[PDB]
Amino acid sequence: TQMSEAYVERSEECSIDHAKAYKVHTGTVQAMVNITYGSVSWRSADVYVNGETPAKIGDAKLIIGPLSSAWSPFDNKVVVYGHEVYNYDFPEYGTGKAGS
Amino acid sequence: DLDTHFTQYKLARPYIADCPNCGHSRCDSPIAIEEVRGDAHAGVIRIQTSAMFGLKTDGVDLAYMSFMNGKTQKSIKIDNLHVRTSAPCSLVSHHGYYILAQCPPGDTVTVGFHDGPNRHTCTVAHKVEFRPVGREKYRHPPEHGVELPCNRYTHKRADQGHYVEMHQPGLVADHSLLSIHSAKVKITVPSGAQVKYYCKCPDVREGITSSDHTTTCTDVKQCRAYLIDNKKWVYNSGRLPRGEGDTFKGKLHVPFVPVKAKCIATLAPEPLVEHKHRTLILHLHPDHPTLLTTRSLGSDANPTRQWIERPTTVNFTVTGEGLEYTWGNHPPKRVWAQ
Amino acid sequence: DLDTHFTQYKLARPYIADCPNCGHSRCDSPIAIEEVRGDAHAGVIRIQTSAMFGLKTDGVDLAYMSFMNGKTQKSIKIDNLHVRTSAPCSLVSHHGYYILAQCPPGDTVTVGFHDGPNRHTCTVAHKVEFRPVGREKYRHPPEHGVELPCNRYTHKRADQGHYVEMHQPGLVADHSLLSIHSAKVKITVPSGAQVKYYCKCPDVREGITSSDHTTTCTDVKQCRAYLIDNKKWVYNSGRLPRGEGDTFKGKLHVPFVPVKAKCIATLAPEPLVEHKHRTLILHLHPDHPTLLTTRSLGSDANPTRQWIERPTTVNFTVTGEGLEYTWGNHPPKRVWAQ
Amino acid sequence: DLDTHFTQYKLARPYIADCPNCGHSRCDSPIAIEEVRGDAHAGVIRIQTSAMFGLKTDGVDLAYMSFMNGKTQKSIKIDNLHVRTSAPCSLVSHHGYYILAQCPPGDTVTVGFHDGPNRHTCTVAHKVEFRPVGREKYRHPPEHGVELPCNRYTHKRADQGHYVEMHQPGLVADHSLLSIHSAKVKITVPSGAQVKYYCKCPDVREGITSSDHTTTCTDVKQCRAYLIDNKKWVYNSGRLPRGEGDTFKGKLHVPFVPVKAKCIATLAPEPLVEHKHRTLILHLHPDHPTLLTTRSLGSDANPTRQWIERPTTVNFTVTGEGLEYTWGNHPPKRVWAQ
Ligand SMILES: *[C@@H]1O[C@H](CO)[C@@H](O[C@@H]2O[C@H](CO)[C@@H](O[C@@H]3O[C@H](CO)[C@@H](O)[C@H](O)[C@@H]3O)[C@H](O)[C@H]2NC(C)=O)[C@H](O)[C@H]1NC(C)=O
Ligand SMILES: *[C@@H]1O[C@H](CO)[C@@H](O)[C@H](O)[C@H]1NC(C)=O
Ligand SMILES: *[C@@H]1O[C@H](CO)[C@@H](O)[C@H](O)[C@H]1NC(C)=O
Ligand SMILES: *[C@@H]1O[C@H](CO)[C@@H](O)[C@H](O)[C@H]1NC(C)=O
Repeated sequence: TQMSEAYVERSEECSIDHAKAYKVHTGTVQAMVNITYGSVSWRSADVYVNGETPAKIGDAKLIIGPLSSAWSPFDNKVVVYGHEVYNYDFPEYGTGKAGS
Repeated sequence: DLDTHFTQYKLARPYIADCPNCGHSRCDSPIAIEEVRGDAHAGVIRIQTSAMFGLKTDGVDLAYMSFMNGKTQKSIKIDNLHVRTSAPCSLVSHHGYYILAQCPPGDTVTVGFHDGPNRHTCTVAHKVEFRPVGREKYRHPPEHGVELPCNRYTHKRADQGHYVEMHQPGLVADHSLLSIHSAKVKITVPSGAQVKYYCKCPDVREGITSSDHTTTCTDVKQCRAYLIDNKKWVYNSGRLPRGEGDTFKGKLHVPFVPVKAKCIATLAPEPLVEHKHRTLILHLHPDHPTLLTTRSLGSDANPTRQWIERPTTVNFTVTGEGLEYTWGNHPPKRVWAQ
Repeated sequence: DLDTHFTQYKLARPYIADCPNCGHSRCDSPIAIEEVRGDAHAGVIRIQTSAMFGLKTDGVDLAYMSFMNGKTQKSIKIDNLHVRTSAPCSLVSHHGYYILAQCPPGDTVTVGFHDGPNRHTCTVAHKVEFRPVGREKYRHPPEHGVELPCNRYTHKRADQGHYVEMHQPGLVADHSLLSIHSAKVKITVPSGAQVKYYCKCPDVREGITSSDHTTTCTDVKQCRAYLIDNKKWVYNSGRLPRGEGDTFKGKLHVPFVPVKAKCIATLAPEPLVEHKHRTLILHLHPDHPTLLTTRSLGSDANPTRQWIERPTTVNFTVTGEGLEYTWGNHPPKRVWAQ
Repeated sequence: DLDTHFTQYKLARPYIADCPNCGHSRCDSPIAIEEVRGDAHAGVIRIQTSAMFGLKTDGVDLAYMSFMNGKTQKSIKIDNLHVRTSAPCSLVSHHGYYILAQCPPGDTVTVGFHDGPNRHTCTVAHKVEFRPVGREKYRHPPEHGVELPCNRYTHKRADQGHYVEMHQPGLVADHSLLSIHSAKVKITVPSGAQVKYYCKCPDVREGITSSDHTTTCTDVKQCRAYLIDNKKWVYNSGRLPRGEGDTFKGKLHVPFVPVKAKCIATLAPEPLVEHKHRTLILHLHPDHPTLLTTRSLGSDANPTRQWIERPTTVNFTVTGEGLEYTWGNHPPKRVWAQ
């Protein structure tokens, strides 16, 4: 009689190449603004979009946003493969069909 | 600095197994292959052969291979280590059980060395394909172009990213140990190695001995000519039966760990751009099948992906919002409308 | 035993014919290929070369080859005999005129040893296609899987299923025999030969003789030297001029006749069933292009047969009558509905 | 006769250049490949390697080759020169920098000799297709058939149809000239050749000398180690720097000029003709894809042509004006109807 056994273990290549499932929320947007007003002719400010945060780089202080459109190109489910982003609908954890 | 891998070099020994297509049939070649990892991009393949080439018997001769012939190992030259596919391949590096080589695409992979009086080849059926990294589905690494972050197996060997277990091997039969003592069967030992021994007739039931004789059975074909020879451990291959005692230590690092290097990819010839009134005509001639993508900058993307092989002329309605296109692996370019 | 084949071993002679692609152009190679028979299943090829393999001049052998250079059979050890296709093959066995080899798919077959100072190869245009036995259009015999009643050529040689003709050789020409003695042309015979003298000058036109000389003619380019070597016999090849006499008998048995053996066939991955109301959703993940056949069990067969290669999901309407589907080489199964 | 082309023989000397895929990586092989010319009909290829094949040092040894090993050349035999593609090719003639061979179809071309202790091969990504003469899309030259006016490279070399410029090569670096004079970097000379020389630090600024020493700099990786050696000229290769002094003349003839030869072409099996009222029925059983064309002889030509691969039966409405058809490369036939 022969007692043969086998189990599935993730490949060594998983350390470098591997897809990443991601569920995303609304989040908060940021911007880099340059203001060359008056005679100062310069700014280099990183700012938010929430309608409370002041930004007081150099001498002037200002507030930005919130955005008029809540448009997010990302879907609720997002799959990231190394460098490119795909809005593929990964099913859920621990439920993947074989072959798919 | 090649002497810092003696765990692979000394604790392991050459090994033999069922090659599915050894020559004209399924013999038991000393270079039976298993777990070919053809998942890189630059055409490189990692092959785990049963034979364990590396240093010589004690500590030297990196340029020598050591396979097992019969009861014993034999360290010889590596003169004609051949790896083949639909087209002949080219060796790159070898270490332990694993040999790193690059092959053209093909349906089968073959490995064969040369003892000198013997061929000793082995092959297996396994799909091999290599799509280059990028949008230009070429078929051979080009002379020039742009670089991209490909996936390729490391050229080096002194890495410990992953490990492979080497336990004690399981007993191998060899009926040539069963010499004849005029009218009875006489087992003899390799160096004092353990010989699990017993026949279908009632006689010595264990065998942990020097050279015994058999009192009861007479025909060698009904006797256990086994060798327990775990003085040098082996990899837990699927072609070798398991040692009932225990899985010994000997956790051995994978020689060639895949890493995210930067391969050189091809670049398609630049398209000939012709402008019309509120429409973009792309006069282009692809050398190899390349996909081009277009994406409107307005609210509605209206994307279009299309691999093209033959020279073709395409058109695009460039709206006031604007249009952008990516021909091949060239950097993306956008466009206006009046 | 091996020496129980004297009819082909003693009497046959290695002949030389007009290979179509002898190296650069069509020379007269001693290995002129004839009657390539790639009609088996698993990819085994029978080639009827013009050389006589196996037998040394000295009765019989197997580690030797007899090929004809010049007027004499310069027999040697067979040592580097190539059998090539789109990829190089691996020969199985050789017996006199015939050599059985296993090749990968390709469109050309080339044969050649390499006697060392010279190559002496030969090729011929003939497509070789290998359909594996079964429902799966595979490429190479896999390690495992089910077995099916294939048909192929036996490696055994001691068979007499079929015979081929072998009669007296024709009048081989040899210009090198027309030497001159500074006054008239001198004919020569090596040993036991009986050459024919013919010349353009008005003289004795018949000239059947042993060692002798011309009557009057002097211009070597105005003569013919035909050689007779009726001591041995050659195969009835279509590239060799017929002897003017009788069809000498002697049936050379064909060493490798087709037989009904058992080849290992591939085994497609099991489909993933998913039941649905009066509907059979079938998930398929083929490894190689495999036939899928289904038929209704009711009064109307409603057949459906379509090759599937890329993984896809197909659905069928399983009525209360029942449905049957045969995926790959798996045994057929049946289904109901509620 | 063969020594009547000394313009190339003595005046030119092979050099080293940057092979795209030398061995396993981008090394600087002495057999660097340039200008793969796959334009012949019968699959004949011309390759221009940077190594000079042909005569020995002065005028002899057609069976020898000359490559450049570091700063000096060493002519050896042609023992194991091999040009290879998807399948191994068959060399026809070698002369100067050029090799003529007949390769199977394939995507990559490789050239490689064998020095005996090392391979020293090179390869470049460059597809080579087969273009059968005529209308019959075969894959290898058949042994018979009707011949056609193909275009093919000639095996002859004593031709003067075309020339290629052979200027003084640019200078080459050799860091092995930069020995150490115990504490300073020190430059030798090959034979009195011109050693252009200077370092980052201020020292001897030209270098037109015998073996100099450095006064200023210390590191061998901070000096120009050059050799102006235009006592022997080199091809105008795009992989070597060009000496700014001047561009020498000395154009030598191209070995293998294309010629309008006559290749054998395949002949498709003849059609089985069948007929009905004003209606030709045509049975076709092609072995390889062959173009069929038809043409009505009336006022309206009404042409129709289609590549047919699978066996098929087609029809044609034959008017009393008559109909012509040209299956394969068989002479055109024509007909009337009732
Ligand atoms: C913030 O925004 C202003 C307005 O767009 C930016 O002004 C532009 O700055 C560039 C240099 O970054 C000027 O052009 C460059 O000027 C130099 C000096 O004359 C010249 O050598 C370069 O060839 C180049 O022309 C540009 O004239 C100026 N204005 C405009 C209308 O573009 C400013 O740079 C931004 N500040 C930051 C910190 O990003
Ligand atoms: C693209 O523009 C060319 C301009 O000559 C025109 O002939 C062709 O029909 C256009 N193609 C499409 C799909 O509109
Ligand atoms: C089932 O059949 C429908 C109709 O032919 C088809 O569109 C669909 O892809 C099939 N498979 C599944 C999983 O629904
Ligand atoms: C004529 O053409 C048809 C296809 O249009 C083909 O099926 C048939 O065999 C041919 N024979 C006749 C009826 O002329």
